[PDB]
Amino acid sequence: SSNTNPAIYQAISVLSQQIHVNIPELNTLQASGGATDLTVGNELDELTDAFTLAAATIANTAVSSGDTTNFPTNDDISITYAVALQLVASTASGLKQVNSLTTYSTMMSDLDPAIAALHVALNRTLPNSINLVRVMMLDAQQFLTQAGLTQSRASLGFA
Ligand SMILES: [Ca+2]
Repeated sequence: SSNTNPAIYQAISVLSQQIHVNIPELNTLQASGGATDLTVGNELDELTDAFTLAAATIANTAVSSGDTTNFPTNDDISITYAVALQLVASTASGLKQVNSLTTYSTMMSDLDPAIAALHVALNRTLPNSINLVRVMMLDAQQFLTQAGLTQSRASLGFA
């Protein structure tokens, strides 16, 4: 009924900032041979927490009438989120091949409902904002499938 895009963008921005910390750390861990159940798990725990917090913040935000002209627009929110989710998806998929891990499926099963809760909260609080996210994920949704992030992928709209 009023515009709550600024509050929605703030939550997505906080989430993206966290993602831009944990994903580069996971990339360096994997490239350097330091990726273990413990070091990967610590990064994925922070990521899962960040998605849970973003979903709760947006769920508690009033439904937005939206804004298509002034920053942050509906598209600014969808694009900022989509770029962060592509980062998460490609790294989550690429970690499956780390032989040291014995907890991969578990880490992803904890992450998946947190991401999906974000998608549901975002698409309900800013109606249909997930649509452009899905478009930007048209190829990267393959990473979600390989990672077993099936609720994440379905809640974007993929069949
Ligand atoms: Ca798996």
